[PDB]
Amino acid sequence: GGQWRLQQGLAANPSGYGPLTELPDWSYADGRPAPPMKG
Amino acid sequence: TVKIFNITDNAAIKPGTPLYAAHFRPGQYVDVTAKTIGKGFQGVMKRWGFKGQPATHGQTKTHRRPGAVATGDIGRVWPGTKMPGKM
Amino acid sequence: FKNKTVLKKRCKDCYLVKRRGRWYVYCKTHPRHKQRQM
Amino acid sequence: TYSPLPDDYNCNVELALTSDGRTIVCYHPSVDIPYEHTKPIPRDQVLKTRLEEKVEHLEEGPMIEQLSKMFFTTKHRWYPHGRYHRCRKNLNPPKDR
Amino acid sequence: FREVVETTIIEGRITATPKESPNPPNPSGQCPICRWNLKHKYNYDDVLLLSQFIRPHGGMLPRKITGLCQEEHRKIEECVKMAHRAGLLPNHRPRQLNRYLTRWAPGSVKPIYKKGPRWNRVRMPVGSPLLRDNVCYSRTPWKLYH
Amino acid sequence: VKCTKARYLKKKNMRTLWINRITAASQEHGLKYPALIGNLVKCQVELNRKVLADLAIYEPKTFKSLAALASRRRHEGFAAALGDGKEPEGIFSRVVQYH
Amino acid sequence: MTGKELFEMWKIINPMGLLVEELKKRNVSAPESRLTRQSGGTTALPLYFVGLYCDKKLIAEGPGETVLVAEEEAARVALRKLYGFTENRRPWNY
Amino acid sequence: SSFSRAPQQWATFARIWYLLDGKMQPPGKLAAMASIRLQGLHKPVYHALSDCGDHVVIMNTRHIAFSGNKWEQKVYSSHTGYPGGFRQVTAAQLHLRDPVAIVKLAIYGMLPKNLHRRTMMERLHLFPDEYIPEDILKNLVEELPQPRKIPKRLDEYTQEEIDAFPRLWTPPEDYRL
Amino acid sequence: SYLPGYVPKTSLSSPPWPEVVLPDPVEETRHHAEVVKKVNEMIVTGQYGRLFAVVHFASRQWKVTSEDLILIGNELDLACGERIRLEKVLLVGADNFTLLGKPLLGKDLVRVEATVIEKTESWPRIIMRFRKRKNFKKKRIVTTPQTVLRINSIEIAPCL
Ligand SMILES: [Mg+2]
Ligand SMILES: [Mg+2]
Ligand SMILES: [Mg+2]
Ligand SMILES: [Mg+2]
Ligand SMILES: [Zn+2]
Ligand SMILES: [Zn+2]
Repeated sequence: GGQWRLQQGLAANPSGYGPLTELPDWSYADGRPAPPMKG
Repeated sequence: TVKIFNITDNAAIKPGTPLYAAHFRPGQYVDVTAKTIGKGFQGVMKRWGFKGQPATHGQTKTHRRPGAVATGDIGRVWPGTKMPGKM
Repeated sequence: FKNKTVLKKRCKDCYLVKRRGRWYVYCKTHPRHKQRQM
Repeated sequence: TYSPLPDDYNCNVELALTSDGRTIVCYHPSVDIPYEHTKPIPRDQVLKTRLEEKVEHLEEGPMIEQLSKMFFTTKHRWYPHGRYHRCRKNLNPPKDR
Repeated sequence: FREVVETTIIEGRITATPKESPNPPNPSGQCPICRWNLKHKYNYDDVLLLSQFIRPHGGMLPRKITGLCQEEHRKIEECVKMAHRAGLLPNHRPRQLNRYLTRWAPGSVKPIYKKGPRWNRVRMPVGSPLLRDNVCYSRTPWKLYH
Repeated sequence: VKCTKARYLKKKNMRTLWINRITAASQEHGLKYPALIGNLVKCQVELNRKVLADLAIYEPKTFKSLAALASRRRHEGFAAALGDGKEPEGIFSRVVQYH
Repeated sequence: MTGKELFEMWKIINPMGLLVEELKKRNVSAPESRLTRQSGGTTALPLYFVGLYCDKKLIAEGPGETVLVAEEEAARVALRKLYGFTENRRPWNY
Repeated sequence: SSFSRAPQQWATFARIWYLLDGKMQPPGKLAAMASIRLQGLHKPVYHALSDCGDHVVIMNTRHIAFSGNKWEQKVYSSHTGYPGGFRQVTAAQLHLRDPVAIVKLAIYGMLPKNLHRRTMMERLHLFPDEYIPEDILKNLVEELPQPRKIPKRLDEYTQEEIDAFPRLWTPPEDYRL
Repeated sequence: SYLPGYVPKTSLSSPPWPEVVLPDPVEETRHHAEVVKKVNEMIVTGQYGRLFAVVHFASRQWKVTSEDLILIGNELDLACGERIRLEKVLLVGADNFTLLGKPLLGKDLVRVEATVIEKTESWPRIIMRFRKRKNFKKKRIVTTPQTVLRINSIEIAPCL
């Protein structure tokens, strides 16, 4: 659905600049934010 | 020997019954099936009636042998090729 | 019949008929004109 | 009166969207088979009833054809294997759940 | 219509006929099909329409009487032959292999003993190039050759 | 040298297996695989083929829910295409925007 | 005890007997066994889904290769449902 | 499902006997769906090494229909390997000799060309007419829908629909017809 | 009286697929509200057990449940036995209901709690390249780092 994602402006690859790929993967159980990911 | 004869339903005879020669009659026509006289392993000369090779005129050890069995292009021998065997 | 690729009418009695998937020129007065499309 | 799919084989699917429009909620309770759709469960004077223990030994051929007819296979599955493969088999395979 | 009776006496008599259905959706059309909005929306199955256009014994009716334009007439003719071969007209007969979409007469085609290479393959005709232009209702066009 | 190329081949074959299983389940629900995948993407659910197959096998009711959602999105797309005007976009055709 | 089945830990002999006892002691009509689903039957690999109903209400279902073992499995499923030690139950809280 | 492990495995991997009807269906479409079922590609647990095929029982194979002129075009070729074993029979001749051969050959062609093909063909069952053996009939589940729709000959049309379809043209009163 | 555009019923006068009419938006919206309320009260009461989730992590999508194990193909900068919260939950479900994110569910709605329990290395992997008649041959042995995480809990909260 690359063309549809482009039409909506959400890249073409769902791994591109979306919240899905840019939000932190995890955090500590008490709530402390995780150190930033390398990618 | 027991042999199986195909009959129509009006020709059934009770099992256990004796059959004799007069079941046939003169001036009739019949077909007779039997195992032919076994000749053992035989060459192409007797089994298939090939012409073989001439005796004299320089021939090396071939007077009673099959010639070419196939052609060059065929990298095999055709099934059903006439070759020596039990006759 | 004669085999032809291009069939031609040579008489005014010649007629074209398509039979068995092929065209034919049949002439009843001049049978030498019988033609079969090839 | 509109259902995305027929509603009579697995579950009663009901789709919904939250008010903010950010998440989809699916309600899928199971569909149970009707009792009406089921079917009921199917159902020497003088001597012992001697147990009828006959086991005719079939030679390998007719044996293998009987097995192949019984299980709808070919004969090759039933023909045996050599010592090389028999020893190559793992007799203590790993087992998860 | 008109019938001729033989008894020697031969006589012609007029029988009742159907007229045109009251209100065509497109009165401006020049051809029965064009007038009822069916140009590309009938197939060999539409034996109702085909029967409206055929003779009692399976023959076609001429254009100058049916009012059909050449293009529609020829499409009717082809559909009628196809339906006859499929056996969808059991009562318009003259005087076992199940078929459908049969373009050629069954007794005039030779078997494909030698299919060609996959680049010059001899294909098997199905359907009709005249009905090529029918409405598709699908994302893949008709396969006129198998 | 095969242990090295078989890595690529393993990835490709696993994806093909997922696609085949997903097609099986989708046809079980009367849907086709392209329709299912495309309409899930349009609905903005980004489950990959691996978990789609996992749900088809182990979570049949959830998979039926997904198939229903995709079928509804397809119907909404057909409705919008036929309308061709400016009718309301459709409940499940709405796009959540991020900034 | 994490990941095992109730009747994998606690062995029982007659699940149908235990089930009818439990239903009787909580005042429920005795279960009726019915053939909900069937595949094969004449072959050597049949599949029988036997459902246990109470008052024409399905209380359990179970598969098997024979009708009797399918019925026994349905009895075990009903026991698991009644005692709450089911597969999809709420997992332990640590 | 709270099933026990062994019955759960049995239920998941059990075989299913599907029924299919010929009777004016294309052999190719019949073969396609039958081959899918025989391979087990319809199951989401499918895998080539899991032996997940299903039984397919096809009936009225004597009454299949070929589109176009396939009855006379399509040629089935075989070779008894003796010099001159090359035989070619049209679809009509093959159907006349054997009423199930055409469907059998189509399914065989569509099956994957590996060592499981003959096992799948062993699970396939074909019958030329309405008669089905009683054990198979007692095994059957799920008659699958037919691919084609049997276009319903003219004499099979009811008077309601016959009169509901408009008449297209007005014939002249003086035409013999 | 035939409408200007009426087509007589033929095999292909109409599309083969059945005609579908979608529910009207207003009644459908109130229906969605009722359904969401029902699922919410199910969550509030607790009429569920053994939740499962589809979670995005390390570029992968995992279908996990409680008491689970997963193997991540890299080091995670975490000491052994450390509790963390998996957050990018694409999906959460149970028996009779499931919740779908677009594409991610709100963190107020669901928590995944996991525990780093092992930090290990993979078995040695072989990379051999060979080209014939050119004397081309290379061998390399690698051991990718790995992290074993145990999924402890999946929790949902009434927020729909
Ligand atoms: Mg001599
Ligand atoms: Mg010498
Ligand atoms: Mg000599
Ligand atoms: Mg790829
Ligand atoms: Zn002439
Ligand atoms: Zn016209």
